[PDB]
Amino acid sequence: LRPGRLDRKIHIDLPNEQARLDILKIHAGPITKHGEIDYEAIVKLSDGFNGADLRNVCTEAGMFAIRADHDFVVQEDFMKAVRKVADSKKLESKLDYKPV
Amino acid sequence: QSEQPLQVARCTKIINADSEDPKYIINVKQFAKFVVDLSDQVAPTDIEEGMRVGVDRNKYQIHIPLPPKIDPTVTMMQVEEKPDVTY
Amino acid sequence: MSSIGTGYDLSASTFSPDGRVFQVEYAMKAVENSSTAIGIRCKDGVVFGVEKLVLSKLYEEGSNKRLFNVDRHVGMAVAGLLADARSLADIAREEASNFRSNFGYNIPLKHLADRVAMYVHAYTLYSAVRPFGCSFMLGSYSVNDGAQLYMIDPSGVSYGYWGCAIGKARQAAKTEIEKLQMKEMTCRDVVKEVAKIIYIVHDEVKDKAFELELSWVGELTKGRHEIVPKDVREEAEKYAKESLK
Amino acid sequence: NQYDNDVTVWSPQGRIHQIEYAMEAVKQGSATVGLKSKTHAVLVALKRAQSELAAHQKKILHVDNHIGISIAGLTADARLLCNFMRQECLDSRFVFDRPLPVSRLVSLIGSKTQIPTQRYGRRPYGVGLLIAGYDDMGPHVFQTCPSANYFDCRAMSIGARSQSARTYLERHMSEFMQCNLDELVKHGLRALRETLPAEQDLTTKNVSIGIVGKDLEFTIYDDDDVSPFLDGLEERPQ
Amino acid sequence: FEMARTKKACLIFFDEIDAIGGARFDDGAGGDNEVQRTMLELINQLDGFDPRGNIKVLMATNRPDTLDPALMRPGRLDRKIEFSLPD
Amino acid sequence: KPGDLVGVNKDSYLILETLPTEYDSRVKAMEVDERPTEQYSDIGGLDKQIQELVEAIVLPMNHKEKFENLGIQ
Repeated sequence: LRPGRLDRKIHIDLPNEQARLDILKIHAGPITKHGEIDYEAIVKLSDGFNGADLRNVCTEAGMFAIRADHDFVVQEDFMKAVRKVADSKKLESKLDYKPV
Repeated sequence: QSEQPLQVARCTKIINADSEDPKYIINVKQFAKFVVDLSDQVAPTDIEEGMRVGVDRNKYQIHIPLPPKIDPTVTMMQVEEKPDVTY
Repeated sequence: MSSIGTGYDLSASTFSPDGRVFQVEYAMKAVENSSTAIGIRCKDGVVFGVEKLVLSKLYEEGSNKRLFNVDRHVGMAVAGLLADARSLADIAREEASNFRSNFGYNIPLKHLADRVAMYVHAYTLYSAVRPFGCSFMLGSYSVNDGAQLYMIDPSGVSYGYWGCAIGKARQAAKTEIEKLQMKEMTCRDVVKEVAKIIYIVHDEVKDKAFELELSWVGELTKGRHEIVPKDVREEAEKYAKESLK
Repeated sequence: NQYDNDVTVWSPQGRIHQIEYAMEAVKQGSATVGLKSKTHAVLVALKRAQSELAAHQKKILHVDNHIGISIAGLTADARLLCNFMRQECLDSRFVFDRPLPVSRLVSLIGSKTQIPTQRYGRRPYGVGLLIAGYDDMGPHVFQTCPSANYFDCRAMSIGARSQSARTYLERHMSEFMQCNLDELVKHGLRALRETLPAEQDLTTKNVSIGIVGKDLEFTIYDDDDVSPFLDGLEERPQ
Repeated sequence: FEMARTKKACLIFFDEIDAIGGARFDDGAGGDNEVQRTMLELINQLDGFDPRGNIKVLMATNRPDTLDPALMRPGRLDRKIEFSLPD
Repeated sequence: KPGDLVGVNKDSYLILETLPTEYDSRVKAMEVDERPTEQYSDIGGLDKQIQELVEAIVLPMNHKEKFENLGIQ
């Protein structure tokens, strides 16, 4: 643990508001949808999100389209998704605490 | 023929590769795998994948499978079978 | 963890190396079990829409009700365990009653909410008692302080919301609020909206069956927390049913 | 388990098993049925005793000149709660001097019962109460749990094998509302008998009734006028 | 459990599990891991994607306080009977 | 290519043929040949839960072309 085998300690830490904004556009890119401007809603709502959670909301939203009977994602479905995953993760047990 | 010496082994997987259509990969309890045949020379009766099977050391082929799930010999010995306790 | 005889769920004075308090968290999962109670702030009042759980076949109105009057002009909708909610009703009503007596003006929601939250929070700190197993909303209209909506959870937080949901469906139900412009909007139109959200969210496994109860506290009631008329309930019920189809 | 070591011990679901387990104690108790009309509140109760060569001590308790209770569960605890209620009812009669509201009284039991369930190193009270009371807004028959929640019912049965009795309560649910005093008591008896096996049909000796209403104050009939309600026999309606 | 199912009529009398049956936890020195291991194995084959075979089960515990919520629910514990101090 | 299994004769040494993959016995025993279905009916109620489960697993396996169109993983 002591340097000289781990001199560089780089921590790939939890992606920002700004970071989530650009990554969601890319994620938005294969998604067949009515439209999405909802990026701003998604980031504000997101709390403790990491990369895996970000990909998840995009999948969770598309899943709600299937219930709707549409292959196009509603704006309502992205908003529904962020809140839901956010709620489940925190309530059950929160992330691992370790040096940052 | 080819049962005794019968070395305990077990069937890891059923393949059809290399030589005859029935072919099995058995791994012996010395930790080497062998590709073996199957005998009708005497009837196999208890064969199942993952169960112990018996193969020969002279020519490795399954003469007879070992009885069902005798993997622990340890559990089986201690058990009493239905003794009579008076009321 | 959950099966243990010392600390964790026995205590709440305990901390994990993460910082968590598990008991306070178990209290949160308890509010989740029963159906949703929503309360929407208007610039003119609060409208509630509550699922009133039908637990038998020999019901009468007001049976297992979740609508309470904290003060004359404050209503309180609870979600989660009703056992804990009854004790919480007595404590909130008592802090309000004495307030009216002394100050002589309509209790500011910001003050009342701070006092009940402190009380919930005193129990979450303690390992000596468990904390309440419900989450509640207080909603009110006054012209001495304006229309206010507050929400208090099992942790002991008070923050104002302009539209809130507590209970099982709340992550879904809350989304429907972002759709609606409700900050500026008559309490007459908002009743129609709380009723339609509830009918769609309900399913036969959050709870068996419910009786719709909506409540007023706004320009229509003239700043009184009262239950909605038979007429109001039915048209709002109708609109819920027509939107459901 | 260890979701019920103390009544502060939560389950991951978010439920205290001891409070639930306290309800199972109510099932050990004797069958009691609570019914109301528009003028009376009627309580029909099962009395049991160890000597049946002696008169059975009542299972209907005095709370007010128009409030009576029937207990199902723990006998000491039901009496223990009863005294808090009795003190308040009699006090309400001094101060307020109305005929006290069933909804008002019942919530105050909800604050006291919550104390041990909130408190560590204690047991809930595992007694379920059916209260008949008549105020000037007419009768009310309320059920109070081992928790603290109340139901205002038109009819309820808590006690041993109470499901059998509810099957009757579900069937004549409409009827209760119209009744006079006599009709309420005959239905409660027909309900009461069901809890128990097919081949057991009640006697007046082990039946106590607490009758409350508009035309009357508080009268408990232990065998006094019990015989006419019992008449017109109906034996275990499925 | 597998050996039991194959033979004709088995009763497995799991004898006296007090702390050899205890509820899932970990201490980071060894943990309850070894204890729960047996416990969990019995759960996986019983309910499984295959149900209990031709196996009857009898449990002896002095502590139900220790046991896992999985064991205490029916499908291997249909009826609870207390054989305790007599009358 | 290195890592692939091949036979060799232990008495005198030739590569008889090349042998395909091999999965140990310990995992093999646990497996199943698929057992009868109880379906949604036998587990009566639990409606909300069934709706979430069906949406996640079952519809992407069958109608997997539509799921690619949604864009989702």
